Amino acid sequence: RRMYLVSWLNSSGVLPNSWNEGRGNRARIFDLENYIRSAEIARRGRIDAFFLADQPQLTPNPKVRPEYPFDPIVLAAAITGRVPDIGGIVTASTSFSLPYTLARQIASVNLLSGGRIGWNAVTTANPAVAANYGAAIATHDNRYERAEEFLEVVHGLWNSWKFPWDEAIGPNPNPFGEVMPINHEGKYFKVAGPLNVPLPPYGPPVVVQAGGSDQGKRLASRFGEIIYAFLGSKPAGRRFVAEARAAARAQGRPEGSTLVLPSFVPLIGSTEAEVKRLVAEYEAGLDPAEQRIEALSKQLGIDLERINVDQVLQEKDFNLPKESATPIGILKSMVDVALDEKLSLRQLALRMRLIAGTPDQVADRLIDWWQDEAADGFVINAPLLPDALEIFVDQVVPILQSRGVFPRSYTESTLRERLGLPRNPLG
Amino acid sequence: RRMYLVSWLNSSGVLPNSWNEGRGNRARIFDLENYIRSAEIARRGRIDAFFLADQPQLTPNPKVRPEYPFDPIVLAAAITGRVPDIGGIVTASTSFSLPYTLARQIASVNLLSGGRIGWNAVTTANPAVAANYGAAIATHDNRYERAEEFLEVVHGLWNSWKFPWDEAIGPNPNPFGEVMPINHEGKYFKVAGPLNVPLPPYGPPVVVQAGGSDQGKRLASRFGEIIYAFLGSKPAGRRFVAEARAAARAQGRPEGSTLVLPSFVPLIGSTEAEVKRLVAEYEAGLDPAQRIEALSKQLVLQEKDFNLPKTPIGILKSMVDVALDELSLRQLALRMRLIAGTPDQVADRLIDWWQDEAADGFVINAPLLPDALEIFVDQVVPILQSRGVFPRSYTESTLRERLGLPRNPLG
Repeated sequence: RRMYLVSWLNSSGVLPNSWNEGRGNRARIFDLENYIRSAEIARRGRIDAFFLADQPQLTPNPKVRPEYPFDPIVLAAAITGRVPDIGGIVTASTSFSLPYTLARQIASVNLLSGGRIGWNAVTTANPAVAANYGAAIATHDNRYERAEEFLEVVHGLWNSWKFPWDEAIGPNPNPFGEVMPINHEGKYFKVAGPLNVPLPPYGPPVVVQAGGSDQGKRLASRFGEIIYAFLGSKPAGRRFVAEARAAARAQGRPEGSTLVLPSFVPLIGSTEAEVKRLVAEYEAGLDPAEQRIEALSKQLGIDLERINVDQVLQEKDFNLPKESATPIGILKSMVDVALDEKLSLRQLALRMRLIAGTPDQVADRLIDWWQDEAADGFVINAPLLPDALEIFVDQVVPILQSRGVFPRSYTESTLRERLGLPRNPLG
Repeated sequence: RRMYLVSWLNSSGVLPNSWNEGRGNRARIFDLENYIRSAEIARRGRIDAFFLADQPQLTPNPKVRPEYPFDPIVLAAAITGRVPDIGGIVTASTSFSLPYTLARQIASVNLLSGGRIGWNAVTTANPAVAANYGAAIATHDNRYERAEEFLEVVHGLWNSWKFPWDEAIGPNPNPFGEVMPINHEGKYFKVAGPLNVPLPPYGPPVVVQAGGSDQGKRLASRFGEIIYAFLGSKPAGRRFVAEARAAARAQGRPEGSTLVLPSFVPLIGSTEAEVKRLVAEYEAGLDPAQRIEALSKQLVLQEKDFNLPKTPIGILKSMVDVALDELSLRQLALRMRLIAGTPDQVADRLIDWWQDEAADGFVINAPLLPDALEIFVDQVVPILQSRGVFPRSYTESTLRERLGLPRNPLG
């Protein structure tokens, strides 16, 4: 067993002003070489795959870099056309996609890249997205019922053309191999098939899922092979992994069917000086930390007249509001984090946003989670691309490799095999 | 004025058994490198763009290699990520696409490649395609009604985000530039926009039209910057070109905004004798099956065999006229596609049609890829260049500027 790592690759970085950082050319998020540079950095680190989030809408907030400057399937095709080895995971919606088109486009990019592309299958709740397709958002339950049928159609399409890879030269009375339509007709979709992209011999594209709701957890137990998770408390991390594995097995899926990867933003400086400086820069890009810290203490009911912002918080210090404009589950997660990690309020305010530390501190935290099975690996969401991913790959990865928990080489050429997943995840 | 050239790049070649020819590995059509090699051959010859045909269906006819092994947008993105300079034209259907997604994918692959990607906007008549989308084929009329609304949506979307390419570094209170929804509502589509891909400083993706019907020519007069046409005879071609330029002018488009590219299949031999050898070989080639069985459906031969269905009847009867004034079905299909000769013969025919303005350029449809395109690039292109009608270098880096089209094609 070893740790898996995936690197967000969108746009200029996760921080909203990131496109004015580094060399400060906002137009680099529209340049393929901007993404080649980042993917080649991840490749040098042996990162298992890059990841592209996506929503088909523009949010032209002058203070926030656009997160989705390109269609992710197109971007992942151009990247992997150029950069070998590294996998890629692309987001596309089950709400506003045609299943035959999506099946065919993910299957094409997977096959064309040598088996390196997975699909983060999401549902759409953003009404700006739905308006670009002439629709409104469906309820939570219909979203997921549609997604479930969409995933059945897509898996059916992937399996509908089994081309004879071992009999592709010379006489063959059946050179197309096994071709079988799906003749699907359900509540949401009618699709005959077959797909015109053949199943590879190493299996279908890897399917990724992200969503903590019970309906999301159900979709994941049926179709998700990688699940992205919130980096909340380590105990809630272990709980979430155990419940993911149990839900998958309960559906009859093979053991080793599911990896859980908590996602987080590293703020890595080579020393405390640099860490303290970087944290000051990040906070100077936010409303005053005196403002932010008082905001947090109210949300958690911490009385800052009796409690210093630097003292280790205790259970008795919290008075969570019964109802609030902030979901109770978030508040309770913050309490679990503060108690599990023995934090002050000032520390908690930062820890909920990002993981600041030296390379050794980050590696120690990653290894701590990974070995206690609060994670099978992690999604690294660099605050600035490529610069902060370069720091992670140059200074954290080699620690992980010395520690014996992360590979120095690409020893599998397909994503499904690199991840140790079943060749036939549904059968 | 100079001649343009586009190379068809699908699968193993235009011929149905082409995946068994060459070195005979049928699985090469599923390998990115198969396409890299043909695109680099085309790039070495300064071909203006490769071209990808497409339909979203699989026909497992054991005699006919699969034409569409990959979604062409994905394939074009992969090729242009690896191969510089050469343009690319990808086919996607207005009948079974969502306009916002298609607008975004074409704009994305175009901008990612440095402006090298155009879109062949087509309709779908194949009932197997419609069945993969849970639908029945629409009437010809409705197909082009939907197409024309689709094209207006896509063009509005491409224009809906004008990022300030000149002010992307340093203080700017308006870093996104001009953003506007299209708020479109028509018969087929309701789309708000804006698109989340910005319009490039060099203009939107090139749009290609192929519809020969009367509704096809209307659509091309508004949106066709390239027209793929079947041109039977040189005078018919001259008339088609002159009519297409006039119809574009009438829609208020700039002068020099229209390119008409007929396609042909090259057959190149060193001697008249080898040309006969090769014409006989190709003659046994596409017999007897989606291209061949479709004209026998839309249609030695005699005046009694035909039953022209109640594509314009003019083209149909023009073909009946050619078969009667010479031809079998296996001889007529040959006649309709082939330009067979020595390198100098082939170059001369191409130059003849182009200097008389029967054509602005041509689509090269190689029987076997990459082999036959490699022959064309190695032996015909150099003749075209020394005659002075085809460039020796890539002097523009975007397809729009390479084709000499206007920066804002609508007006």
